[PDB]
Amino acid sequence: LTDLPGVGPSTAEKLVEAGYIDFMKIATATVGELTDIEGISEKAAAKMIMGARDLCDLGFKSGIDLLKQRSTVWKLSTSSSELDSVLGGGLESQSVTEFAGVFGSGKTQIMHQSCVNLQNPEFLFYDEEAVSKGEVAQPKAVYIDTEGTFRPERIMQMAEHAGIDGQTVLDNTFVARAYNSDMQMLFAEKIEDLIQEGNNIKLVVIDSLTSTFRNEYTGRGKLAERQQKLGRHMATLNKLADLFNCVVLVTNQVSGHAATFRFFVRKGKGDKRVAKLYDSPHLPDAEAIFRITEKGIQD
Ligand SMILES: Nc1ncnc2c1ncn2[C@@H]1O[C@H](COP(=O)(O)OP(=O)(O)NP(=O)(O)O)[C@@H](O)[C@H]1O
Ligand SMILES: [K+]
Ligand SMILES: [K+]
Ligand SMILES: [K+]
Ligand SMILES: [Mg+2]
Ligand SMILES: [Mg+2]
Repeated sequence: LTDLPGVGPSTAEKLVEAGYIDFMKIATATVGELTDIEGISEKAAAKMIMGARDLCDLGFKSGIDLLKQRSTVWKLSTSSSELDSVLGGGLESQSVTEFAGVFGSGKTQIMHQSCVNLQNPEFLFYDEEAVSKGEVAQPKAVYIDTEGTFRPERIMQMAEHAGIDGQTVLDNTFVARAYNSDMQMLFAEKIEDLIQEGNNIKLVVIDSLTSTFRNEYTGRGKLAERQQKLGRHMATLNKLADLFNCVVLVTNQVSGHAATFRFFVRKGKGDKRVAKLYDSPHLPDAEAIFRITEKGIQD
């Protein structure tokens, strides 16, 4: 941090204690966040912010450079061929992908399957020129379970049928049981801590994304607070995905809020499942057929 203009050793101490360790967090911070540090004037606060942006080259970019920012995005396979296709490759890092679906459509399964697939290096697709091996080395997942449906047995089973060691998935997946929107939100904000603690968090799951909010703001009279709170939560999730280049997945029970990718899943005949991609920034709407068996998502 002393590389940053207007940052002495004393200021560095305060900054690291206030949670500002890397340059990006400072570069993307507001003078408010920093001034509230105490002992930090807005003069020095704005100076280090300007500095951090430069050290990270956060200015205008054109020509080929526009292609290079987009190449930092890696994708996670869903184990379903048709799904990965409709996804333009697989689940994207630096974005929030939502799987909305009717009761029992498989929302949770997809979340579990994803934590498992994260441990199979062959399932992470990326441009080895823009994303080094080290950046996706020892990947870990964070699972914020709002429903109480996280099943370690299901992780083991999905893993075994894939050849991956189940226990290895469990060792590299953090699970946080949230009982309300406050915990759900706080757990999300605390993911930054797991990273500064050395954990290469590359997958974040929120199952469910909307359960707590609906249950707490039922009275449609204070639906304003709800949208604001959830929106603040989505902002946190997106920033988290961008800065730490990881894939964020969320589920939503449906029979408005932000989400960069939106799927609606429904049950087909028996094993069959139909996921409809109905919103994304660069892809056409489309359907994907697959199934859920003892092996997880397949076909
Ligand atoms: N071990 C398994 N073997 C085969 N199928 C399984 C297994 N475990 C779960 N399933 C399938 O997964 C379905 C339920 O998946 P689930 O992910 O819980 O749907 P959901 O959308 O999350 N339901 P809900 O959260 O209540 O709205 C079951 O009813 C089973 O068909
Ligand atoms: K300095
Ligand atoms: K079923
Ligand atoms: K969108
Ligand atoms: Mg993004
Ligand atoms: Mg579920």
